[PDB]
Amino acid sequence: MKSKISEYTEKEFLEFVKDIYTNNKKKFPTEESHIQAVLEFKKLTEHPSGSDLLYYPNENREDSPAGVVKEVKEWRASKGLPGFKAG
Amino acid sequence: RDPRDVPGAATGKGQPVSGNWLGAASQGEGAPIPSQIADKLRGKTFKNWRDFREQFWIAVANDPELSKQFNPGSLAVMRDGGAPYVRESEQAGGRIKIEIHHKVRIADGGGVYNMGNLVAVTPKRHIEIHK
Ligand SMILES: [Br-]
Ligand SMILES: [Br-]
Ligand SMILES: [Br-]
Ligand SMILES: [Br-]
Ligand SMILES: [Br-]
Ligand SMILES: [Br-]
Ligand SMILES: [Mg+2]
Repeated sequence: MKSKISEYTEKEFLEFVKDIYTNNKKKFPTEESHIQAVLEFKKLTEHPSGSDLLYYPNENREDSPAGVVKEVKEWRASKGLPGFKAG
Repeated sequence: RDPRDVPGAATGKGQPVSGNWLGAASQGEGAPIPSQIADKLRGKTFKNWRDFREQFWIAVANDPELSKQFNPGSLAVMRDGGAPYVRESEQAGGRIKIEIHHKVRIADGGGVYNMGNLVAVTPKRHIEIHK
């Protein structure tokens, strides 16, 4: 799999987050597979809200996969962390 | 297997709950089973505990009142039979989902699928009791 968020393009990362968020069973057929992807998400973003980005999102932004990505992108940019691979 | 992982029928009564049901899962004794869910399940038979858990979260996710308390991400999990993820503040290591605990141990006489014997708890709160 991709190890670091800088290996994803933004579009690729959005599609992974949409898969987790919508519970796409083709990608996560088992509950155990979904849990792993959530743990992978928390690791990749390095964001201090972890899974709350997905399930308990801040009321100051859109509760959606795009809302999640934007929050992550803007937070990492603001900390000087590496960003998405260019598309 | 565990003592709860047994065939049975749901019985018993839940309790009326508020607009933030799972707010109780992180304190005291846990969140009670909502009366509507105890009702929806009453008389249903389960082959094993995972069967019960699956039907329980599907029922929550279909309930007109309780489903308002969960975001679309969470419902996508619950509609499929999965428990919701807890808040980061309530995760306790590898345990990141709401758990259903028996108030009275089955070895001490407790009912396996008696709704008056069940609570929903977060991992952090469960460990506060049992570590
Ligand atoms: Br892109
Ligand atoms: Br979206
Ligand atoms: Br970026
Ligand atoms: Br919680
Ligand atoms: Br459970
Ligand atoms: Br029993
Ligand atoms: Mg317990």
